[PDB]
Amino acid sequence: LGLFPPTDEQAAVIAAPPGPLVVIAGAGAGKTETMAARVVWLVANGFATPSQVLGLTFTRKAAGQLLRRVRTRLARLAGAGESATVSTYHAFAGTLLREHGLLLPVEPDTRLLSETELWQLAYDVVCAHPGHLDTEKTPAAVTAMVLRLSGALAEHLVDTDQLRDTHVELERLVHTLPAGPPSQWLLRMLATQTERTELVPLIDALHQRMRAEKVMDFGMQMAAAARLAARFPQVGEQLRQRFRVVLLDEYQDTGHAQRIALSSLFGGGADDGLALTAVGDPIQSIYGWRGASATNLPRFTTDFPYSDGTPAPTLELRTSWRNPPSTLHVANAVSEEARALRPRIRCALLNNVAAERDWVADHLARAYHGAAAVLVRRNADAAPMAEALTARGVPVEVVGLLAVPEVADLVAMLRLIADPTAGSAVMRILTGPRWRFGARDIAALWRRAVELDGTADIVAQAAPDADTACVADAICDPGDAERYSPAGYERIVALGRELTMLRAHLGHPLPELVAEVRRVLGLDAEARAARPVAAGWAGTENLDRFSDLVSDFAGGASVSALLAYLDAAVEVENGLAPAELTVRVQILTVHAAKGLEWQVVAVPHLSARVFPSTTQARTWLTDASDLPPLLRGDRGVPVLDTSDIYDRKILSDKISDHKKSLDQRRVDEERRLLYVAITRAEDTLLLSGHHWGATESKPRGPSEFLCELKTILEEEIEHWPLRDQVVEALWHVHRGAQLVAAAMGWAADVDALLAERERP
Amino acid sequence: GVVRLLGPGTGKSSLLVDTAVQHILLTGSARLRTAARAAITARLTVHSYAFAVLRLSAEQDGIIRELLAGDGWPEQLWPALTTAGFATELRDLMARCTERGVDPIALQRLGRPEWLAAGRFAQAYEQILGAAELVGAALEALLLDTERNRIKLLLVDDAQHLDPQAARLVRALALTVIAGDPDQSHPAITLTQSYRCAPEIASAITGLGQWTGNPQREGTVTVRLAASTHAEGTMIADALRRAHLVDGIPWSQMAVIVRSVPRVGTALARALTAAGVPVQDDVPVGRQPAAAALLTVLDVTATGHLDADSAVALLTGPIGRVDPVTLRQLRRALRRADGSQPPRDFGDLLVDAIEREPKGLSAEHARTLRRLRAVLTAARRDPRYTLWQAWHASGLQRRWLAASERGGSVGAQADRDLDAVTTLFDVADQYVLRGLVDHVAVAVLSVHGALAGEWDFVVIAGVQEGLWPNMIPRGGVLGTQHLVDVLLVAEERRLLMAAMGRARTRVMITAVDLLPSPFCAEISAWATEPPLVAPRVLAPSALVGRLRAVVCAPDARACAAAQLARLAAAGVPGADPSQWHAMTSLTTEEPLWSEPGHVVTLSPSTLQMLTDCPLRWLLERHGGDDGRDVRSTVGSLVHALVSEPGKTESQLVNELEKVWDDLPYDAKWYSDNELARHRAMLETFTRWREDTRRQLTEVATEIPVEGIVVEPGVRVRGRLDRLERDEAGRLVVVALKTGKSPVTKDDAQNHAQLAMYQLAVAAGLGDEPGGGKLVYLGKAGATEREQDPLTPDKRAEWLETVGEAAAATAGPRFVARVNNGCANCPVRSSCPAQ
DNA sequence: TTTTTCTAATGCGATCGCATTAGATTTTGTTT
Ligand SMILES: Nc1ncnc2c1ncn2[C@@H]1O[C@H](COP(=O)(O)OP(=O)(O)NP(=O)(O)O)[C@@H](O)[C@H]1O
Ligand code: SF4
Repeated sequence: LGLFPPTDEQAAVIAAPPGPLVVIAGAGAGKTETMAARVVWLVANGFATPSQVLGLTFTRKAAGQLLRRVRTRLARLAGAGESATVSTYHAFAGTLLREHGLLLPVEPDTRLLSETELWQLAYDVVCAHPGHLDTEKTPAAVTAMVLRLSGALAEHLVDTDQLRDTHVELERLVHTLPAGPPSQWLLRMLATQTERTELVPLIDALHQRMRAEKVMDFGMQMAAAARLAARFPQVGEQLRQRFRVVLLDEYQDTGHAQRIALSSLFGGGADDGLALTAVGDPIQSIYGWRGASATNLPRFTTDFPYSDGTPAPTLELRTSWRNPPSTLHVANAVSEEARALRPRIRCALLNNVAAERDWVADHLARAYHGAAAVLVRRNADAAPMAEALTARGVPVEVVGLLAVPEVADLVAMLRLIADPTAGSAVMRILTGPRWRFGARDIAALWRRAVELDGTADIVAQAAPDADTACVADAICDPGDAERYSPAGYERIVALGRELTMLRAHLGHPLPELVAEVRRVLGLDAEARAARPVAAGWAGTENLDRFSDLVSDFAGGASVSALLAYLDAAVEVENGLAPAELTVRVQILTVHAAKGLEWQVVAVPHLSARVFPSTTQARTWLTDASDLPPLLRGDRGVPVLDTSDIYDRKILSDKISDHKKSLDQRRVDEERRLLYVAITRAEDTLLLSGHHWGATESKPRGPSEFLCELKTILEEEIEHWPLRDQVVEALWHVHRGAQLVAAAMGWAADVDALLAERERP
Repeated sequence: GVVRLLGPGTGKSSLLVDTAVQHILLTGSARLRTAARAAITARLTVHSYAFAVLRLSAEQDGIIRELLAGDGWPEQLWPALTTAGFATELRDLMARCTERGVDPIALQRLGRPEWLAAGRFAQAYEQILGAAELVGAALEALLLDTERNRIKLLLVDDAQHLDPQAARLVRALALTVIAGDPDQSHPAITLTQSYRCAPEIASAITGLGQWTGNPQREGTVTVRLAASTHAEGTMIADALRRAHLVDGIPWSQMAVIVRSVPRVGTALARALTAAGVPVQDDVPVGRQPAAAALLTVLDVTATGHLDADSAVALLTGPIGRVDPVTLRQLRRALRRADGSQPPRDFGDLLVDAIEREPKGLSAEHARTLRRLRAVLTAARRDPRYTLWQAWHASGLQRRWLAASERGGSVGAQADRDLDAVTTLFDVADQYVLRGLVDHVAVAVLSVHGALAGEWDFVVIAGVQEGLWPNMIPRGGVLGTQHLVDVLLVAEERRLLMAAMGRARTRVMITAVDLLPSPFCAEISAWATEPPLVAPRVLAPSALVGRLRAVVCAPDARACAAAQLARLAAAGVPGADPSQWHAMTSLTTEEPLWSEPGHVVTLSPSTLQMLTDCPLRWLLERHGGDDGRDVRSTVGSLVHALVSEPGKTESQLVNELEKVWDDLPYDAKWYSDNELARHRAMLETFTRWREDTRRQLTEVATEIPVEGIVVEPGVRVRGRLDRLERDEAGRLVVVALKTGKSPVTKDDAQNHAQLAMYQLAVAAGLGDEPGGGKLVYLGKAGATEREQDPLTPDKRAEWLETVGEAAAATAGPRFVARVNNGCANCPVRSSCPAQ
């Protein structure tokens, strides 16, 4: 009745009877086309209304694209014979805590703390802890262990008292045992485990201040929502009386707090008349460090039973639509030994990083200019591989608000006003495109600033009232006009009279000052003149959304705040807002490409110790904030037994072999990043890997991957003292300004804007 | 008798005044009755009526909270009782039964064990009035033979929204016009003449119903979808700006009707003041900065003397206002008179200038101390006899009254000053000195406040699917909404009908595409394209940006340059090419020196820096550096203690513990772990010096170096840490460092600091190259990196490195290399290499 | 004028402790 015929493999997911059901949706098989064709079949054949439907996803982008295929296929269901509710996982628990929030007594007025303002609140419970921490580290380095245990105790539901007795029955197996041959390194293992129990009373003063202020986290939401469903069995009773068909998408990324919340509510053996469908594959489970549950695909079927002991059914649904063959024979051999999907390459190895980027800038510029996306694991790595492809002539879209050169000239110049001791935001102003100072006039302000300026006296400086000979009081008192040039004295006086006016608007309300500095600067007119004509009128998207964050914050001191808040956002958040474009070659990373497709895909740097990222990897016995697997949930993550050791040659052999199982398991999370990169292709595929790196004295070869893919493609282009190149830059408009100077439906606007300007 | 006259605008409250004159009143709002007599005294409520019949909120809120703390609840709610979010769900259960007249016993008949406990709590609250049970008590009090005979005409005028307990205070007095309007929640009179709606607008409303229009109106209905939340907020500020300026309907004839003003209407009024369109417009009184300027003078007077931290807040406030760069001119000119060599604080010096008279040096900074003396003499020589006396003795308030006249920045700033200053005077008279301090345009609005407006032009913003039909459920613990109906999409559709009824000229319905609701598509069939991603504006800082975008590009150029010519002739900052940013010139482009007998002065700690990046040298020196960096001034306190020649091991440790308290650490658990880390960094020195006293011999400690290494001829200036003397007559060089991480041995002999000290030992200021050590206090013993004695060949290989680099500081256009130190540099954001 | 990271390896030598240091210092969403 208006669509395509469904596949014979899709005619079992669509016509499956009500009851719990699993769909192992493979790579590129389109689990959204074959999901809106079950909401329709569970409406047109009875069994529901279109208001008893619930759809849950992780991201909000994959939620808005599920309304647009439920609502479409239901308007064409009403053409031949109430709207469905789709929402994310973390917004389904904010709903569940505004209704039933007072049973387990959490307030309904509870604000949600931001990543930046959460760091602001735990830094002050570490800097105000009366005690003796005795930790080699610093504040602002032990408050990033508080925020990583308390974000991992409220994710496995541990309740902070099981963690106090873990260091025992391992600190006695080192001392009370005898040798068979304390070893000075196994004590260093034991040093980190007596460090958690020294910062347990730190993270418990964090929870007692997040309840005297009634604020929560995003991981604190699913902690309270998980407990409420299990404790009170009346919450799930009034939700199976409202929603009678529930959808769960990308369920392989579901953590452990989102698992016993959705299994007590929706059918842990509750009501067999409910049609419940959870999808996702076990083989694109690429996160593992963020939601981290290695379960939920094996432990679903015994978890959502038929309420009479019989476990659920499981459906294959494996087909590839946006994928050609000869790129499946690789991806079936990558994921071999870890039902293979069936359908409906140019390997290389250079010996220079800077020259292997020329090899991928050949194919990405020869097939473009003859008539695509580059998947790089590290974002920092992505930036260099955009100049080697700009010179070839291909347009580039590589995908920080506080680093945008119109916002960053408004963060500074708001900092010269407040404190005239930040000198690094005076050289941003004096050397910028407005008032270009030369080298001889910068070095003559500093001579003015000095002429204006024992153990008991060295500590007298570095006081909060110390006089330090800053530059910015040689602007407001430049002296005698014979040290500067006649062109450079006329700008210091002008700069001085601009800051004397803007410093009187300083006790004024705070979003009325960020919109006042921005008018005195040339912003919002120089931000649009640097935009091409093909864009339209759009020039000030990411400068307006700065000021929709100053006024949200100030609901403000402008010196104590917004300078502590913006600078804590640079490190902790690395930019408050990215700012979207109108929306070329996309040089996005490998995690941002989950769910997309292109034509030519280049995976450039498959060297050793780069793609696998073996380096900078730590486990629970070499750092504090890493939650040992005795009490970790879903304990995959094999735990050492500790009970079969009576000799020191046994103990340090258990530890040195359990430290390999917890790192073999992180090489297995890499092969799932090949598979979520290889299958994003739809056409030819570009695999490569350099040999000489960039900053070594000894080369790193190919990884275990590129040495395997040469054996896959053969069972294939034969492309099989580093450098001292040092980049350095010395420190139209002239065509256009001829026309405006020589001159002296746009014309009706100018005649309208002058009707207000020439009329008091 | 009793008559009734049951559409929008059709002449109902106008007809009720004609009956109220031709024979010679009840409105329901304290604002609606203001204009209701404006039509009666030009021709010639309920909750204020039942008060006089019963004569002839936070105080209420605390009473439920106290009795919940002391207290037949079903024992599942026992954790929730001590909260303050249970005293609002319980407060609104007793309010939705008072509007419907339910006894506390009458709720106990409804039981469901949860309602029985509220049925017992309610009759316990009677035994211990309000503005809700005022009508419900006058009905229970009811004199009616004297009351009903006193009235000749009854005019209720508004019965579409009127509670049933208020429906029987009128029907008890049931002359008696019962006007109403039965849609937008006895002989009958209907009306059809709209009288306040175009026939294009009236057909849009009654199309949604599945009354005619004014034929003299000219109307249009349109629906415009945007593509982003930013573009949706700009085409509204476009449309309110096209209409006033091109067409010409004035302000206070336009309104932006939103469903709920926190979710949309607060973020939209910010994106609409920026485009020049006025908004008619909350905050506490204690947080008002101009109010607490003079309340501090009360706070000081009630304690007899002014503190340190409470006296700087007067200089940073509106009484005597200093910018942040004249504190730094006061503080240098107050430490020059009281010139102790360890100088005082700034709080302790500020009191000694207000109290007495500083007469060492004062020219313009004495005037800013008189206006703090004269206020703090009027605070010494009813409290409001001194409030105005302190107000008037200052030079304050004669400023803004000569400044609220002009000014667009200070003009609204001066008006919010006195409107917050006067609102603190009236809080003082309502108290009747220690107790007064201890106790202290376009109308954007919601649909329920948009029922008393004329409003030619109407914009209904935010008609999207998330919030105009509220699927936001309202279940709860007590179950109020299940009780309110036993005792919705079609309901919210009336609000979109009752919003478009207020528009006579035009209607604009705006959404985004974040989806369109299923109401906007139901407007399209009665109304008169892709979504917009880049919208046109009419701001004068918006044309001048687009015209400059086409005139500097890879026909229209001749059109645009004529328009920029007439913009620049009258004003419009940004149109003249003397004001562009890419058309400015450098000031000098002249070198730092000339006259080739000039001799530069290096320094051995900034000589590796100057061979590493020369732009880094020019902007760390010559200003530009983040600040104090306390890890420096602890690592220089150690160089002072070690440098003394006559102290033992216990002599040094006691002189560090006495001075350590004046070091600005937060986290006082870290100020103790950094002292014990720096006690052991003095043990590690004397453990090392006595271990190598047999090998070396001290000559002098902390020697100034100043000579001529080469003769442009360079000049070497520095302070050698500790110079030694080897057993073969040589002279090794020790540079004591206090870091943790030592430099590698491959980099320990190319070290540009030690290779200038021993180059300064040769050729005067001895005369043997000697050697070089690098002692790392911190991390057997303290690790040391060594450098060889110099050759007559490696000297010339190093003497050409000093002389070639020292000429790179002369000329303009410095190099900017990308080094290993880019991650730790202050000057990074102005780097051309980044 | 002179100053300021830390881990986990990778080699040493009298297994394992002491030492140097050469490679880096990842990826990143989730309410109103
Ligand atoms: N014959 C008339 N002469 C003058 N004005 C008229 C006439 N008929 C209607 N109007 C206008 O129509 C409006 C009457 O408003 P009214 O009927 O009181 O509003 P409503 O929509 O019924 N709401 P409410 O007043 O609260 O009951 C006024 O603006 C009148 O000026
Ligand atoms: S970023 Fe590079 S060029 Fe800029 S100051 Fe630092 S080292 Fe010099």
